[PDB]
Amino acid sequence: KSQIPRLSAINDLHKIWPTVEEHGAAIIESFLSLDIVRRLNEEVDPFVKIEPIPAAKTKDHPNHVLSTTTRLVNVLAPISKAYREDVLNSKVLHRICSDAFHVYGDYWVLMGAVMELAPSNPAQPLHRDMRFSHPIVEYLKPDAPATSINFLVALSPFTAENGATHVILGSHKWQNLSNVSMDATVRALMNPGDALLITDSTIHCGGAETTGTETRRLLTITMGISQLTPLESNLAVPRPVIESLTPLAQRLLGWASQRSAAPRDIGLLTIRGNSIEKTMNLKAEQPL
Amino acid sequence: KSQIPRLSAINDLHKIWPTVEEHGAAIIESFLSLDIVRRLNEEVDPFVKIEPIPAAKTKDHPNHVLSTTTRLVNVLAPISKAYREDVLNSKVLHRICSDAFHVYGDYWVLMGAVMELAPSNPAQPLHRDMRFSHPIVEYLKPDAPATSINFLVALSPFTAENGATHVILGSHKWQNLSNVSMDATVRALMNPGDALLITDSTIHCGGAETTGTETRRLLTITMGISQLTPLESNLAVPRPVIESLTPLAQRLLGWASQRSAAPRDIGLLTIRGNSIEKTMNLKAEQPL
Ligand SMILES: COc1ccc(/C=C2/C(=O)Nc3ccccc3C(=O)N2C)cc1
Ligand SMILES: COc1ccc(/C=C2/C(=O)Nc3ccccc3C(=O)N2C)cc1
Ligand SMILES: [Br-]
Ligand SMILES: [Br-]
Ligand SMILES: [Br-]
Ligand SMILES: [Br-]
Ligand SMILES: [K+]
Ligand SMILES: [K+]
Ligand code: NI
Ligand code: NI
Repeated sequence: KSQIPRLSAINDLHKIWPTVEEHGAAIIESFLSLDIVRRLNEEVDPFVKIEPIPAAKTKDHPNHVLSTTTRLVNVLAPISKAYREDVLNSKVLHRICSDAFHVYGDYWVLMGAVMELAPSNPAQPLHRDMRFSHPIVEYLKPDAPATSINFLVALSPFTAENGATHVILGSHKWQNLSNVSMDATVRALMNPGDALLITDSTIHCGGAETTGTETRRLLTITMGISQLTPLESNLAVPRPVIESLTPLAQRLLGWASQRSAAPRDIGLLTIRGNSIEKTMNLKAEQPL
Repeated sequence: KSQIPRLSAINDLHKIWPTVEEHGAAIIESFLSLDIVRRLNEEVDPFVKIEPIPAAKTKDHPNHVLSTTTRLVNVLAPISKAYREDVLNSKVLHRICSDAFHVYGDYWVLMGAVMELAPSNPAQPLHRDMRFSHPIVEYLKPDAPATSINFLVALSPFTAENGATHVILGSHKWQNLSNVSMDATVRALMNPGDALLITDSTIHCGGAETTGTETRRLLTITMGISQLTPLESNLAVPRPVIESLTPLAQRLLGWASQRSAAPRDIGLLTIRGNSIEKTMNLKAEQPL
């Protein structure tokens, strides 16, 4: 059976989205440089260690889906300089998203999260993303263009034995889900910095960690149209850190108004005909 | 032909949404009391007078759709005590919205706006709302439950001669739009405080002002699922005014996390498993 298409971020940039549109998945080799991976890991390290279980009884919005040993850290902008500067302004990411979401309009981050999977983590059941947060997406027409996509960026090696992601190629076009089986999957073997790109309709799952020793880490960036509400909020991110960002990064974090692709678009998150950034006089690229 | 169903807010509360679901429109008599209408008008009065044309070249997000003589004022919470307290906590509104959006989950305000139509304002073309801001909604399946609804509340008399709203009953179920004609419409004749409730699929239009003397005013409250992005932002609303609101009102204005109806919902606008209100220690019902 056919393996997941592997593409260069440097040379095959224009081919990435068309490949995902056709096959439902693609591996972007060296999506992030090893330098960026190093700084990202270093910066988020302590936050994953202090992170409680997904469904901790202390939590207001517990995640009852993730395995108890998994640790997920989101709202990365205040944590990571590498995230807020390098990945939020990624030329590759923005070309792909604009290719993907041009029919709808502006896009933003629905969630940027670092996930660390513990040794012996079981495989996730095969699934499509967004079904625990956006019931609306299930009511979209079969041939509706994807309203969100997910960059699954390896922050440590993804191998068959340590639970590399499974995908079913072509499953993003499936309506009948009777052929859903692990038999139909292929793996996303990836070095740190490589990214598996899927859509919200791609049937997939995290793999089983079978060594009992290896800890697998990833950065999952769900990019979606600005008409859909993010899973995470940046409302509590201090103004100085927000004002250190680029205007593009500010928009991605919901600290700007947004536009649809409607010919006479009237906009989203506006204030009496004016933008958030104009109204609040929000500065950009201010060193903190 | 059949007139728009008229229902009591006091006695027919449970009948309102089922009526709209069947017919695409209903008039809620005395949705707001004359007291509330009086205070709302008094409070927004100066803001509509200073409001520039919809597509003013000074604006960041000009509205090129509205007639040039129309004035629209949104982000009403900081303007109006009556809006932020009485209408945002309306028992009738919240019963209707929970009836309407239970399949999806939480709902919030997509836009609360006062609109003043000038004398001799032409009729709007027949349309469905949301097509200039949320292209996504057009891609929803025909029988998908409505993801937004619009309360068109009369703040002055709605008459046939001064441009009362037109609706086509049953048009919310239409797929073929060849029978779209003013021939098929009925009017929403309303006293101040009455509300015309429609869905995002109800074909309708503002009527022609034919007297050349009367100024018509309305409060349009588009309520929609929390999975859809609002047309307006409350990000710049001062913290003291936000903290004077009820928790329910805070949620409606995007100053709280939100929940979907998914059995193991993971939430919207959360912060590492905790809500906005918990994280920021947001107070409620603090007199200012
Ligand atoms: C144990 O098996 C699983 C675990 C997760 C999902 C799916 C999701 C999801 O739809 N959204 C995302 C997106 C990024 C990161 C996490 C999540 C997440 O939390 N869940 C629940 C399915 C099955
Ligand atoms: C001149 O004819 C028109 C004027 C408006 C619309 C429709 C909308 C709309 O879809 N959303 C709303 C919702 C509330 C209040 C205003 C608006 C609005 O601004 N437009 C553009 C159509 C036709
Ligand atoms: Br997991
Ligand atoms: Br994974
Ligand atoms: Br108008
Ligand atoms: Br109207
Ligand atoms: K699942
Ligand atoms: K129109
Ligand atoms: Ni997944
Ligand atoms: Ni309308």
